[PDB]
Amino acid sequence: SFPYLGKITHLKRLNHDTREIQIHLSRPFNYQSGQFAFLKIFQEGFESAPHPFSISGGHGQTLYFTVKTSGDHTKNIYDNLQAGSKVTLDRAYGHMIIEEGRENQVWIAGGIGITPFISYIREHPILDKQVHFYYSFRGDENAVYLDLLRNYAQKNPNFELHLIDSTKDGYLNFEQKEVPEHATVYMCGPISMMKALAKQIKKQNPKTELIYEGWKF
Ligand SMILES: Cc1cc2nc3c(=O)[nH]c(=O)nc-3n(C[C@H](O)[C@H](O)[C@H](O)COP(=O)(O)OP(=O)(O)OC[C@H]3O[C@@H](n4cnc5c(N)ncnc54)[C@H](O)[C@@H]3O)c2cc1C
Ligand SMILES: [Br-]
Ligand SMILES: [Br-]
Ligand SMILES: [Br-]
Ligand SMILES: [Br-]
Ligand SMILES: [Br-]
Ligand SMILES: [Br-]
Ligand SMILES: [Br-]
Ligand SMILES: [Br-]
Repeated sequence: SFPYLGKITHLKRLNHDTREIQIHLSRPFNYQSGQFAFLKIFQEGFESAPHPFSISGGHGQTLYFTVKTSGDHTKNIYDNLQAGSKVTLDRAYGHMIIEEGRENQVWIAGGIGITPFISYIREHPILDKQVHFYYSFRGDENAVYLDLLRNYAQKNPNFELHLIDSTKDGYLNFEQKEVPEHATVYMCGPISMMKALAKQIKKQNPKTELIYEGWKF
């Protein structure tokens, strides 16, 4: 096969350091919520090296990515990326597949780790599972998609949101927190957070299925 050629149709700054990219693809793309792709940007003043970003929405020929400023290239995306610029993508990657889990699920996002969960929400307007969603962010200035999450909970009573400001309450802690074996736990966020929560959940709940995707923030 060959790369997907895409054109950026929209850009939205969600907060002080996070920007959503909407792309239109040359042909239909296939992925499952929880997966990521390597994006190459073709714009003057940008490096064309590929960077992995979780897919945050879309179906058919539309794809969304949500990028948080974490260094030179992602700061350049926040300040200077333009609509109309073209990108290339290879295929979807990743083994975290949210749809494959049990009908009861616990989702845990740390900061920009919310992005695969946003794709699931966007692709399932009527939620088919019972979900407890723990979204932890460093202060109110670093939260994204709060209105979207509120709208989803209003439309789907089976979606239970738990917003955590880690600057007020400290990092999310699941020590001795019981998670039943009929639920699947999905997590995405900083690798430091994923490894601490995974040790806590595995020890208290050895029988509970736990799947996560982490990256060095
Ligand atoms: C599976 C996966 C999914 C991700 N999803 C998202 C997402 O939805 N939103 C988001 O904002 N960020 C996401 N990231 C992180 C993102 O790829 C990095 O923040 C970004 O590439 C850093 O580029 P930079 O030039 O700004 O920073 P740099 O100056 O390159 O910062 C260095 C750090 O950035 C990361 N990084 C740099 N280059 C790469 C690379 N080629 N491959 C992997 N990591 C790299 C590493 O953590 C590294 O320690 C994801 C990363 C992975 C691995
Ligand atoms: Br899916
Ligand atoms: Br779409
Ligand atoms: Br290419
Ligand atoms: Br893969
Ligand atoms: Br955050
Ligand atoms: Br929103
Ligand atoms: Br946290
Ligand atoms: Br980290």
